[PDB]
Amino acid sequence: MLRWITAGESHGRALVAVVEGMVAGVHVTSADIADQLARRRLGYGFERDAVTVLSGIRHGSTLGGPIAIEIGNTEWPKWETVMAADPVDPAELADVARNAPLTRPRPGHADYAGMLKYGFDDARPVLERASARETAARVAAGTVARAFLRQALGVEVLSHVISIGASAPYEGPPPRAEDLPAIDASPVRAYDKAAEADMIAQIEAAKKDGDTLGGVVEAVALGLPVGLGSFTSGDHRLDSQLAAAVMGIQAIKGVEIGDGFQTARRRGSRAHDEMYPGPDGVVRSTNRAGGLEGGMTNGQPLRVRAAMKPISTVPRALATVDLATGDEAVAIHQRSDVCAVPAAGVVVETMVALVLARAALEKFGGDSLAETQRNIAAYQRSVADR
Amino acid sequence: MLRWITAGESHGRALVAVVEGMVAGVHVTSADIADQLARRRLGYGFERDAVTVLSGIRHGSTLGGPIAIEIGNTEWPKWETVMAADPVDPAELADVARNAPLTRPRPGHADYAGMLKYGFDDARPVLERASARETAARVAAGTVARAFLRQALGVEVLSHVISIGASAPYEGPPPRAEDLPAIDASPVRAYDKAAEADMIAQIEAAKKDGDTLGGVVEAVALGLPVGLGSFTSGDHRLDSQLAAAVMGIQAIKGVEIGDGFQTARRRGSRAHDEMYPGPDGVVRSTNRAGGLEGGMTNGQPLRVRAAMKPISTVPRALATVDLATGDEAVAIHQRSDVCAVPAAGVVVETMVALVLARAALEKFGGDSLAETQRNIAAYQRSVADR
Amino acid sequence: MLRWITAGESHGRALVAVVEGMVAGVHVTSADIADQLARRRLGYGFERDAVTVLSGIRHGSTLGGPIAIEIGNTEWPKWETVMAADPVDPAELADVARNAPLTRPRPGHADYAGMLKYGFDDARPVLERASARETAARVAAGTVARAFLRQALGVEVLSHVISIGASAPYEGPPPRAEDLPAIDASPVRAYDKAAEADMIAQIEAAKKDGDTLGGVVEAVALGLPVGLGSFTSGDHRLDSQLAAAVMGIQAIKGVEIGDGFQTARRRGSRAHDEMYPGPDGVVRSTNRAGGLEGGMTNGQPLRVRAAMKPISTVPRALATVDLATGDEAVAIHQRSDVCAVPAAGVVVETMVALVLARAALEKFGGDSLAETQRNIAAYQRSVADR
Amino acid sequence: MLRWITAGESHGRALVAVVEGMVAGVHVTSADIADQLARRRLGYGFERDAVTVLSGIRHGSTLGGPIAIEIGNTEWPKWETVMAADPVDPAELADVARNAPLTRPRPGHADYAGMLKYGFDDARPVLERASARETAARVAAGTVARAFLRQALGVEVLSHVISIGASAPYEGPPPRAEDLPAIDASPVRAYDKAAEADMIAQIEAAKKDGDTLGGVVEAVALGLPVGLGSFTSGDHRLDSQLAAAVMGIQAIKGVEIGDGFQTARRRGSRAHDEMYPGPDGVVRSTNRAGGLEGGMTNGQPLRVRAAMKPISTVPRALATVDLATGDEAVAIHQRSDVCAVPAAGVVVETMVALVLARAALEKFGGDSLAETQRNIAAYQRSVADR
Repeated sequence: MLRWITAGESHGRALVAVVEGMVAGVHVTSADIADQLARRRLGYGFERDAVTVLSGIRHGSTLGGPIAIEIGNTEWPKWETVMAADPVDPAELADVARNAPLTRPRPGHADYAGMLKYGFDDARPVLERASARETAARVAAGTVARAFLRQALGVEVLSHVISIGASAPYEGPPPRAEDLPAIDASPVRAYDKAAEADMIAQIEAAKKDGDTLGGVVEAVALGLPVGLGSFTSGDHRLDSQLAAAVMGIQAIKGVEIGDGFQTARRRGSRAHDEMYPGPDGVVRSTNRAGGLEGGMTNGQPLRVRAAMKPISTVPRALATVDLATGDEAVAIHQRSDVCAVPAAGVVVETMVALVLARAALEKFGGDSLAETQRNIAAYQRSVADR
Repeated sequence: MLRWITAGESHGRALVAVVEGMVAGVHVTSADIADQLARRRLGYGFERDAVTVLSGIRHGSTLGGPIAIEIGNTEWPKWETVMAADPVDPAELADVARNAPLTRPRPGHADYAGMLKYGFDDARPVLERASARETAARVAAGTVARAFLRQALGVEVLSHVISIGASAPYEGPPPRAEDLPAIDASPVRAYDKAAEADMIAQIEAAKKDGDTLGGVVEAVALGLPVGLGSFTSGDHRLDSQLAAAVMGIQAIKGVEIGDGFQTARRRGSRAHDEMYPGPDGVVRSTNRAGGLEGGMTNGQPLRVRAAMKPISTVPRALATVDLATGDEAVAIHQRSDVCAVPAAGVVVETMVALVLARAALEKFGGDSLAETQRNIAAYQRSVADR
Repeated sequence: MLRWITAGESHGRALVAVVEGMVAGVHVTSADIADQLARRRLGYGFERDAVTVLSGIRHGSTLGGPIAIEIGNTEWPKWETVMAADPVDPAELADVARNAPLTRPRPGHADYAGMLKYGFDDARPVLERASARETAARVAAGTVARAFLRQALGVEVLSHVISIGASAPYEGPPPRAEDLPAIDASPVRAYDKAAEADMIAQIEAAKKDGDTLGGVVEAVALGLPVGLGSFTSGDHRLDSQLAAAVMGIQAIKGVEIGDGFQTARRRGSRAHDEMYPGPDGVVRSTNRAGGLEGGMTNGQPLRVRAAMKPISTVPRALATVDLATGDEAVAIHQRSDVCAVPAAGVVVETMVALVLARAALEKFGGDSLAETQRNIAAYQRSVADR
Repeated sequence: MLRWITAGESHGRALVAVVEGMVAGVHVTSADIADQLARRRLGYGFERDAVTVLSGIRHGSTLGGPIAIEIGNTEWPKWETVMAADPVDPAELADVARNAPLTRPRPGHADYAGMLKYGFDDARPVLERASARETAARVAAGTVARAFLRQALGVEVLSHVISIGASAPYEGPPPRAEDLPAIDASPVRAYDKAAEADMIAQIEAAKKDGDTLGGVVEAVALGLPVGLGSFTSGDHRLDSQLAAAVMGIQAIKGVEIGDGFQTARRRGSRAHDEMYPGPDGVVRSTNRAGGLEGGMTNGQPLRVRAAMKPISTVPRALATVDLATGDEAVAIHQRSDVCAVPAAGVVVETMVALVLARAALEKFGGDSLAETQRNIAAYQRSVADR
């Protein structure tokens, strides 16, 4: 089964992504990976294309075994001692200001709970793993999943920001032809020009106020066959899977499929997507469901929305405790950006792509892309021939 | 590791819940299970206490091995032939009206996608597993998780409905002392009298309109130690875990932790929960986070909200296709209730309890409750003694 | 992915087998299950055909969801109080001789380690789960795996005893046409008449000596396609998988694939199975490998051998400690049979079938047998057309 | 839960080991890793200490998150084009002799089955992942497991060769004080001087004959507490786990716990290890069981033996098919060593250590070593105080 693992501290030597269980014969290259990593850097307002494929890909074609992708820490010389893997003379570390203890947990971050959980007196070991720099590894891994999805199913995963801060939410989703304008081209990775203006204005105002913003992104997966995921068990549902993968993203506090929480406010009479005959199979004219019924892809665009809390600690605003003393403190921020919502959309795409590729491989099996594609073709014929 | 599995068709012989990985020495009884199953039947507006513990519990005390709980199909004599496990003379089945083919998938249900996914020409095999009757098995399993949580951690999981249909959402959570009034006592399992009136009115109006309703429930887990879940990986986060478990519930289309989607609209300056010294450890005065930071329990009430779409197909309202012919059809409903949101709250409690018990057992280990409790005590001392 | 779980105490109410992840459309019936359970009762020298399919199978055809199979405790009225799931007045249990404490662990059994592991003062809770009665649930589950294997791949899994006690081991494997004579027909489930005589003589002599015996069984799976399992990871290897599944059997202390430990004594020049052209693909003339190279099925019969220690405690022979007092004791036996090796062969078949079905479903995917079969056909054509 | 993954092709850029689920606070260093990797190079008759810890360890202390260890391909400049991750002009590759197709599968290796499984026309992609170079990553990962085991439990894992080729097997196990003499000091990593001479003679003779050898190694884990693993399920048994982990090793065709296959030939009267009182708890005077009863550690040395087939293809001895043509061929070898059994012992130690560390973390839980150690102490007191 497709599995992905991420390793790396934000300031440690390197990040690693390992993707296990991908079929041989999928075309992906380190350029594709660096491309997605660049997309992750999008948003009002990287470091660099040396990422390195360590294993699993040969001549741009997956080998069938584990694919390990390293992403180098571009400022490793700064962190070489502070985040040294090996022991470092504790006397030559007591001189290092960079190694000063972090004992004031940031509200909203892993710091406090992580410190108590692991018995750390310093938040460094926690924030190092917990930081959203980890999502770069996620994205390196999702690239394999995207390539597979495109090549096996003609599936495209994209995202667009629906709101940032108190902006007025957008309604009506993009296809893949729009990803270019959405992707920066647009500062807030907005599909809609009016929501874009409203969100840009939200960012300017929070920047000016010295504040930080969250937002809602929607990922959209197009071209998916019916019957990915299953209704046979709670955890087999794609719903469940997508929500795990998406909510596990740093700062994500909410997920919905299609109209989500708003569906919960509708009447059954207008909550669902009715079906009608077409030349080609059943057609629908709404997609309130967001492409999922009974935990399965239902032939409509998959739409996953995530709510991102503000991730950047606002500079001198948040009372905390200095865990060393028990005394009041002010939370010191680690990040300086007002808003990471647009890049969160790209992380969401990544998570969705991973789950989707795993589900596709579950149903269609195969050890090589050609074999999976044959099985996909046979399944599509069986659904067409009915 | 704690794992739970559900088996059973809604009209098949029995449901089974198996809970694997629970410690020996947890007090739970078939009466406790039947109690939770009764709670699942709550809501404006069972069958019966014979459920049977098959394995894993002796003299009301878990044995340490797999706990299998059967829940008997109370109307099995009606379904004995239609849902017979063994072959039945196909001629003596062509006479059975009950076995008539189901070829008109209900919009919103597993039917259509499930039929194509599995190559079924009949929705019966799909709706049988897919139906929310399966959540009874969930709840039988969650009972073991609740007992463990109470006995190991003094943790209580409860729920309350925040909205049904277009009711005006409630704000401010219950403790366990309120579960009695919330639990029916209240028809809509509302904590708040004013939201209760508004939701009851929503149900009356939809009933009168021949329509169906969804709603938003919040589960609340109180008394949890800091450091359940982990920030070390996306899937290790309790966030992720809770969202999988909750969104995997039939009809759930949205999950949020604490203020969720509303957090995404706030400024960092007021999005998070600041920390202050207390006699007893750090204290907070908000819980916007819903008891989770960096994927970990943070010492505040856990608050998980789920959006439930309307699950009961509205009688003659929804166009579908008769998959046999390709012709238009009207979706025939399987369920008759206007609203299952309050019982969804109890299923949500169950899912949350399961995830929580699993996470607790991950951190605190142990093979017997006494051992887990010792490890919990040692951990609580280490957090107190700092 | 195919998963199986077993629940039940040897004297508790019922056993349950749950098989999750099997495709819809596999023909299996409760008669097939009872048949395999009968085969498990084979051997020099059941209770009864009421086993009950609880879920997952309709009209003898798997539904695609979890298949739960109950096996009723035939002497439940004896154990109704001693192995009651619910609390029983402790005063009306102090009268029950059957409930007397078991504090003298049997050497070779789970008792001692299990007692300390779980903090039990009584071995009852341990021996209840630990007992090989649990393998009946295994076998109920393996039946689904066998049916799938036969119907999807034309694969047959059988076993034969190679040695019991100090008998002289047999060499040269059966096909499925021999299972009838091997299966009892033969008292020691021997393929070879001379090994049979020698093993029967071993049993008579141990019976006469009041002793107990182990033995070596070989399971054989015929008709497997090339490429089940994978070399991509240690745990992906079929080797690894088979060894987990087989060694996890009660009393199994050794597994080998093909010539196993004897291979380790050969020279590379005669350790492996050379390949030659044939009309039909590569052919081999040895199968020292036992059908596995690089963790994959290699087109030769799969041959898995298991070493079973004596499982029946020899009546007054084994010193132990009375864990209550710390004083010497003699181990009291729970079982009375001299030898269970032939039935161990049938359990081995079951484990092998389960692993094989899981591996097949991994490679060939599918949600319904027809779909899996199509994918298998496409794969076999791709291997034929080269 | 402790998990380990290996990535890398034998001639690809690097290997990676990722260990997920290890507690914070375990002392391990890249020197410790390089040490174990050196031990893996032992045996009649590395490259180099630059391995690199990428993540998860800071100042020689595990961080609690995933630990990624890279092992660099020391001859990467030779393989930079042939095993390039990215596309390489196919015309500038048709000139590369090194890239010549490998179409003659080696009997005993993954080549043939892997080629058909994955639809490869070349064995390169198969032998690259399948090769035992992968066990270097295993060993890098096992080092974390060893450090944890030593620091948490005072457990030591060692190995010794019991036989190579037709040597006469040794009987009676080492403690950790002997690892130095066993480890090379001894050419065949023999504990016994007489078995050593006999195995050295076996190697000389096969070398002289231009042949290759397998052998039997025993790993021994000392100091383990009672109750690791569980009897509650087949896969929970340590037996099962150890057999998966050990048999999944390249070239391993057989595993046994303690006296294994020989136990199967004994009478119950002398098959097991009787228990007696001691000042200190129960004592035993045999260890036929190899430290496991009912799938649990039983307070005796853990003894796991593995049968290794000859892994080095014997130069011109083995008929194969040229899969391109269908014509006869001779298998061309990839490796030149006569025997890798002693290093297999070290890989076995590694696998055993991994399984053991995972099992310990299951029972004793904890997020930091101090916490796990507290839980271990509490458990040991509960077993002492009875």
